[PDB]
Amino acid sequence: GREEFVYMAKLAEQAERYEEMVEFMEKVSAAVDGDELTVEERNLLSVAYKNVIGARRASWRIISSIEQKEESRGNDDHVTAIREYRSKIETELSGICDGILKLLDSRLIPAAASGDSKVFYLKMKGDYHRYLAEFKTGQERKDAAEHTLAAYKSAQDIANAELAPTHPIRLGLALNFSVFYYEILNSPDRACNLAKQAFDEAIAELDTLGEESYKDSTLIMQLLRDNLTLWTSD
Amino acid sequence: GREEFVYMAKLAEQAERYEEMVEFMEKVSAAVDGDELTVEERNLLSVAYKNVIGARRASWRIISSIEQKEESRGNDDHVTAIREYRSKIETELSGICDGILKLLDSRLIPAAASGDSKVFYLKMKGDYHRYLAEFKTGQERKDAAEHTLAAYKSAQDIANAELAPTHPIRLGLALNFSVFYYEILNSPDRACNLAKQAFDEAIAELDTLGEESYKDSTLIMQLLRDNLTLWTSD
Amino acid sequence: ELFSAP
Amino acid sequence: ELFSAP
Repeated sequence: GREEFVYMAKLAEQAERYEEMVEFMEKVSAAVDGDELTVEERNLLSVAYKNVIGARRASWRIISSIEQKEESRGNDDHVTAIREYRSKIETELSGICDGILKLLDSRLIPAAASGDSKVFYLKMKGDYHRYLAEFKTGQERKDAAEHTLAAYKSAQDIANAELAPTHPIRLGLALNFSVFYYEILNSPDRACNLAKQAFDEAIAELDTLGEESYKDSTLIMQLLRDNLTLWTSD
Repeated sequence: GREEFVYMAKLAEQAERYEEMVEFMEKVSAAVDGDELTVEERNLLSVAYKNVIGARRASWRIISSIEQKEESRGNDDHVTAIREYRSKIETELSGICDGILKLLDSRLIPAAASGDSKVFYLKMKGDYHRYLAEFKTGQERKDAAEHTLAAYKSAQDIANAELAPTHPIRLGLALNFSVFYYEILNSPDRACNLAKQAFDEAIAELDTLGEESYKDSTLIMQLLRDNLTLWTSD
Repeated sequence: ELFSAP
Repeated sequence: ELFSAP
């Protein structure tokens, strides 16, 4: 049942056993055929996959640094061992992304009925194609980068048309889209322009706020500034 | 074989993939027939197991708290679901403890040739029998408590006779032994006296330590004090 | 040390 | 808030 698996997902979260949280939410999604996940369920699913992928991304990064350092020292035996270990982490990364992408393409995106949900899931699709682009090479990298740009640019079209410039989902899309430009496409100018644009469009309607609603918007907008601060001084 | 699996253990540590660090250190211990693990190898093996068991212990604590709150004031079906989940974490805890205890009984303790290494591995045996006592019930708890005290008391005898009162291993044994009294046996008086005794005997000859050994001993001693401060106020 | 969305 | 050995 949907209720039971949501509860198990909350138990896994508390226990920080995120691989099992993914499974419980994977079963929540299966129990919700055609209908949309609740905001709560939608957020639990993303918290479940973010941590799971977050750990492997962390591992992959630290392992890559070690590989390069060992390459600089000439330890071929160490480099060989590191590459096989990195390849194992990359296999997990591929499987984690494939799991959420399979769910996004076949169930979540097709069922999204509001502009809110449409910009959330497409954004998530771009996020996890972006994670693939972080480590893939060759044709698989370009295929992942293009799927990211397609999903982000699509999500952008709906966001500009149906979401306020201060909406957290829209701001999050602009932040991640700008990161995509800087890191994956190595286009710093396009990254800065998008981050500033999304920020300027927000501050224009920011003062038309409540008191406890722009807590989430101010958080994303500060990240946009921080990235701009780093990108502007090289 | 030995040196390759040590390196792999170090990579797994950097990657914070500790279950794999346990496997690599298991292969190191198998490749070292009769001989003792190096201080480096010996310390990598406990970091590995410490983190693997540390995660499940954290998970078990939080799940237990939720089970009690649901049992006192909530749904029974929630309790049923929590119990099954806690039971799954206890199965992992048992398996992890079983892996290191087997390695300790069959290789490490038999092969320990110095009082230094004997206190270390006996202390570790008590640690992982204590971790069993943290969640086991009935006969399995009684068996765990008996094995902990036996291992700690044995280790204490060698430590007092062959290790300086400032030696980190001896201080660590006292700390864990004192915790065992307070938490497992509910003997606060014996816990406080053993902690104070190990702390006093250390401060007596702390002048003999250098600058890299003064940091190791003072770290454990601060933990003894912190526990005493909490225990003395109850 | 860049930041993506939470 | 009770600690064991590292």
